Amino acid sequence: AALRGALSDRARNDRIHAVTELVEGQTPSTKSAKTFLGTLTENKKVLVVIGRTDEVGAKSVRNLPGVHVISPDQLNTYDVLNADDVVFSVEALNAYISANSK
Amino acid sequence: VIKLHDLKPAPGEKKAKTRVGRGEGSKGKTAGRGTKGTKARKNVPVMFEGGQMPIHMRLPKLKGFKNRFRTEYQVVNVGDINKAFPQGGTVGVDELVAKGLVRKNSLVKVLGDGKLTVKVDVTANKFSGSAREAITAAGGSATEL
Amino acid sequence: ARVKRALNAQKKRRTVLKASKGYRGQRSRLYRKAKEQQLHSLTYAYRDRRARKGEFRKLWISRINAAARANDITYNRLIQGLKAAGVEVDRKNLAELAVSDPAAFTALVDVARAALPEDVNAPS
Amino acid sequence: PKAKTHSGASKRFRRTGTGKIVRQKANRRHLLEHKPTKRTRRLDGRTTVSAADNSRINKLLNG
RNA sequence: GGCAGCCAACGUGUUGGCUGGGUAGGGGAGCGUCCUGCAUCCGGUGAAGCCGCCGAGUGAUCGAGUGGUGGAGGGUGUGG
RNA sequence: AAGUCCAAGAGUGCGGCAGUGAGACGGCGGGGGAUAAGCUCCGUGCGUCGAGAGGGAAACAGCCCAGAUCGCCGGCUAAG
RNA sequence: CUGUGGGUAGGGGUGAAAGGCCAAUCAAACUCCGUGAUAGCUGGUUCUCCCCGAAAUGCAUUUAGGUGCAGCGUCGCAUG
RNA sequence: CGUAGACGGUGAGAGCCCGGUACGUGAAAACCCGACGUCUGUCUUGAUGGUGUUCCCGAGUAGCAGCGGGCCCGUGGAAUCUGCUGUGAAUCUGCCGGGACCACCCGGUAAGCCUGAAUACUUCCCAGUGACCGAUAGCGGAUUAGUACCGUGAGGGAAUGGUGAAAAGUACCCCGGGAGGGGAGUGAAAGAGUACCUGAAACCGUGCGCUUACAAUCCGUCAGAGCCCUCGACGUGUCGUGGGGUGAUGGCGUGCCUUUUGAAGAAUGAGCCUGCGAGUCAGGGACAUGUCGCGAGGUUAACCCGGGUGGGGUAGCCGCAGCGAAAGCGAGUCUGAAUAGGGCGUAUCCACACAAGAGUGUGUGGUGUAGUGGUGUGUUCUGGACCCGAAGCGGAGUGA
Ligand SMILES: [Mg+2]
Ligand SMILES: [Mg+2]
Ligand SMILES: [Mg+2]
Ligand SMILES: [Mg+2]
Ligand SMILES: [Mg+2]
Ligand SMILES: [Mg+2]
Ligand SMILES: [Mg+2]
Ligand SMILES: [Mg+2]
Ligand SMILES: [Mg+2]
Ligand SMILES: [Mg+2]
Ligand SMILES: [Mg+2]
Ligand SMILES: [Mg+2]
Ligand SMILES: [Mg+2]
Ligand SMILES: [Mg+2]
Ligand SMILES: [Mg+2]
Ligand SMILES: [Mg+2]
Ligand SMILES: [Mg+2]
Ligand SMILES: [Mg+2]
Ligand SMILES: [Mg+2]
Ligand SMILES: [Mg+2]
Ligand SMILES: [Mg+2]
Ligand SMILES: [Mg+2]
Ligand SMILES: [Mg+2]
Ligand SMILES: [Mg+2]
Ligand SMILES: [Mg+2]
Ligand SMILES: [Mg+2]
Ligand SMILES: [Mg+2]
Ligand SMILES: [Mg+2]
Ligand SMILES: [Mg+2]
Ligand SMILES: [Mg+2]
Ligand SMILES: [Mg+2]
Ligand SMILES: [Mg+2]
Ligand SMILES: [Mg+2]
Ligand SMILES: [Mg+2]
Ligand SMILES: [Mg+2]
Ligand SMILES: [Mg+2]
Ligand SMILES: [Mg+2]
Ligand SMILES: [Mg+2]
Ligand SMILES: [Mg+2]
Ligand SMILES: [Mg+2]
Ligand SMILES: [Mg+2]
Ligand SMILES: [Mg+2]
Ligand SMILES: [Mg+2]
Ligand SMILES: [Mg+2]
Ligand SMILES: [Mg+2]
Ligand SMILES: [Mg+2]
Ligand SMILES: [Mg+2]
Ligand SMILES: [Mg+2]
Ligand SMILES: [Mg+2]
Ligand SMILES: [Mg+2]
Ligand SMILES: [Mg+2]
Ligand SMILES: [Mg+2]
Ligand SMILES: [Mg+2]
Ligand SMILES: [Mg+2]
Ligand SMILES: [Mg+2]
Ligand SMILES: [Mg+2]
Ligand SMILES: [Mg+2]
Ligand SMILES: [Mg+2]
Ligand SMILES: [Mg+2]
Repeated sequence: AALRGALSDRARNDRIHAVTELVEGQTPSTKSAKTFLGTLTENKKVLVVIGRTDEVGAKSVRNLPGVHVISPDQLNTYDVLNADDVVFSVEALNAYISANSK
Repeated sequence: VIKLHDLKPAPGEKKAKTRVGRGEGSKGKTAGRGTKGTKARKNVPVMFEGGQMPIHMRLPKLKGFKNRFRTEYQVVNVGDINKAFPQGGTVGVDELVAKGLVRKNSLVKVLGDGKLTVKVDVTANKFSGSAREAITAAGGSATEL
Repeated sequence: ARVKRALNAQKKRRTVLKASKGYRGQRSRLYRKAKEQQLHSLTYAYRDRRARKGEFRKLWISRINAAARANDITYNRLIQGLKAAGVEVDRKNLAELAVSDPAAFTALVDVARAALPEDVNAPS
Repeated sequence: PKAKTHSGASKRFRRTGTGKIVRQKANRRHLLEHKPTKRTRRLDGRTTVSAADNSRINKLLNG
């Protein structure tokens, strides 16, 4: 219930975003991810929720200062409330919705 | 947007601890223990009564024995069966467990306390007499396994 | 979390020792000895603020009595006569008249003496 | 560690359906010849523990 | 003339009545210290500490008020 | 039956947390003692001290007056 | 009488016997460990303010300077 | 720039200056883990019935007895297991277990042996972490530390960290035998000089202001003359809504703590300062009381899967029916011969009948019953359990 409360607070303030990929292809690039995240949110702290397999997305955002990366099965109240914005991979968002709402 | 610094405990949730022996403005010096005696430095056992034959020794032991082989039953009243099965139907032990009327692995006896208005086919380990009457009189069956 | 005591501890010491400036010997120099004297000093001060009101009244009464007797009336009959005349000047100012304006005090004595009963030692 | 229940107290006191603590009475074990039946009857059965003793007995039963 | 506790009376916190010595002891509400989550701010144009000045609060105490000394960290808010 | 009744901060019942279980003197009613003790042991909806500052008693826990919320260089009284 | 070398070890030694002496310690040595031995006993127990506020009695006690229960305090709930 | 914003260093807060970091890459030799061979074993006739007073199936053994040990079990009605001492069987109709024992059923096949994994631990080596310590702390040990030193011996057992960015550590001159200092230099600073960062207090000096040699002082307090200093307005000093220092003289005034009926007490403790030194922690523990989640349900334990604080896990536990010694019965039940009277129980209330004024009860209807799991606080339980302190009691050693 605490996690749902935190995610609902972001959703009501339109702080939840969904994306197909952080970067295109199989080569990590921090420059691409930084530009793309800049288009999504200008806030400092961002929680990025990615599936286990998306190594290239995780590596691409890892080095950015305010960005925190988590898998959707590890989603927790502290990291949601610490972030200004939550960015979901579509696969990770669907995985979270499925494991809960089913 | 709610942030970590917005998280507060509920009003009255947290109470400050008492810190004794921290000055005469609070519980200082003797820390609430008064002065001298056994209690100034240790606690007195609850069983102890000063030497007088304690209550737990001057009273007789309760009579009787406990039967190691006792079969105890989980019980359901028919009045609960009414609320749990308004439509009636077949009610076995599995149905009673699913409905929260009994614990899951237990022996079930059915008892007569409530009024039965619904036709029910009840399967349980045992029935009281009044349970027999109420089940049958509403047009249902009482089978004991 | 080991906490060192000096930072918190020194504050009360500085307060007490500042308050004990001008004391003699150990009472000005040592916190423990100055603390002891501070207990007495503030007790004395509280007690003497109460007593001060009586002490000043005592002074005023003595000065009024001297001026009254220089005008051939005792203090007790002066106070009686001023009450009978309805003069509500208190003793602080009566003493200030006795010192700073003997003429005004003399006029008050005449008023008081006129309002006195004819036979002060008579019933009623 | 788990709190241990007092063995002797748990053999001498019982709880009723509503949580009242009950006990048996002393003076009914022997020397019965001189005791009138009215006395032995008064001493028979169980009785609610006195309010003064309730708190200590609760502590002994609970641990 | 100021403060406080209990209660009343109404109001979107003020008015009134009564009360406020206190050891053992019970209850309530706070000050100062350190380490931390989060958020903010100050600092070689001089942080802390220390010595003063001038002031402040009902108390523990305070000074993001200021001089001197000093040389690298510190404050504030809300939680742990 | 009334009084008190913006409260005595009263009784009664249950529960959390106690402390205390060495008392002192003074008045009145008594035992022990020699109708001695600043003696000792009881009674007293008796007092004070204990845990009570202030005034009186030269000084003087237990007597007389009076129960200190803080301030005043106002006034009236208590015992004396 | 004395040098050198040697022997007897803790409830044990040695003693022309004093409970003497056994490394300045002996009615049971010393050291480490059990061990932070246990003391109904003595001492100590650290910032603040606000409200209330005792007891030194009864009963029992291998008990009488200890403790249990009651009495008397406080906080909460209930009953007014 | 970033697959690198780990952490350090560098003359003060460095992703881009340095060691690094992400990420890649590398082993002659030795060692370790495999795979594959050689090599070594082993097997190669198996299925299928019948048959029987036939033979075998772990002997000083089982059993039994005495005295013990250990099991929830302290000798108990005492089984099972086990030591010592006696006595001493059966080979399957056998024998041993199913809490004395017997019968009947059931389970098993003693007196031969071996056996991986799940579990326990870390002298030592490698890589890391901390709402851990930061020099009276943390190891006894940041400094020659089990050292100095103490003891015949076993054994006991300390104290001592910081110049500066860089030693640039003060050439040379002056006083002095040196020590030390004064000039002059170095340095951002010597208010950093190997006695060195900051540099508190006790304690010890020098200078200035007021005061004090006719006085009886818990050392202060409240009044207060005189003098000194300072801030305002005015003028030569004088007054104010003043502020400081000192203080002649007057009133009042019996330290603090502990412990006591009562202590300034000629009762106890404290020479002084600085630093240190006492209700803490663990457990689905116990009772109570806040708070939060869910709610007739609440919740998981171990464990499993995530570099996490997340997900999963139903075994349990606590509520849900009581009464009774128990068999048992059940909104009732126990006692009893009672359809007697009581005990305990049927959440709590409301209305209506029917009996009672012997305390009100008995029936119908309605209304519905609150628990449990986190976590704060108080008390409590088992542990050192708020802290300090014996004389003494054991075990093992050291000493003539
Ligand atoms: Mg805690
Ligand atoms: Mg106290
Ligand atoms: Mg103290
Ligand atoms: Mg004490
Ligand atoms: Mg005592
Ligand atoms: Mg006590
Ligand atoms: Mg115990
Ligand atoms: Mg007065
Ligand atoms: Mg009998
Ligand atoms: Mg009989
Ligand atoms: Mg008011
Ligand atoms: Mg008070
Ligand atoms: Mg008062
Ligand atoms: Mg108190
Ligand atoms: Mg501070
Ligand atoms: Mg500079
Ligand atoms: Mg700091
Ligand atoms: Mg806090
Ligand atoms: Mg006693
Ligand atoms: Mg007594
Ligand atoms: Mg008495
Ligand atoms: Mg006497
Ligand atoms: Mg009194
Ligand atoms: Mg008095
Ligand atoms: Mg008068
Ligand atoms: Mg009079
Ligand atoms: Mg020899
Ligand atoms: Mg002798
Ligand atoms: Mg000797
Ligand atoms: Mg001995
Ligand atoms: Mg032990
Ligand atoms: Mg001890
Ligand atoms: Mg009071
Ligand atoms: Mg006895
Ligand atoms: Mg008691
Ligand atoms: Mg860094
Ligand atoms: Mg065999
Ligand atoms: Mg045994
Ligand atoms: Mg057998
Ligand atoms: Mg083996
Ligand atoms: Mg230091
Ligand atoms: Mg050390
Ligand atoms: Mg020795
Ligand atoms: Mg030596
Ligand atoms: Mg400097
Ligand atoms: Mg030095
Ligand atoms: Mg220095
Ligand atoms: Mg003179
Ligand atoms: Mg005199
Ligand atoms: Mg005097
Ligand atoms: Mg005495
Ligand atoms: Mg006392
Ligand atoms: Mg003394
Ligand atoms: Mg003395
Ligand atoms: Mg003594
Ligand atoms: Mg002394
Ligand atoms: Mg002995
Ligand atoms: Mg010994
Ligand atoms: Mg030897």
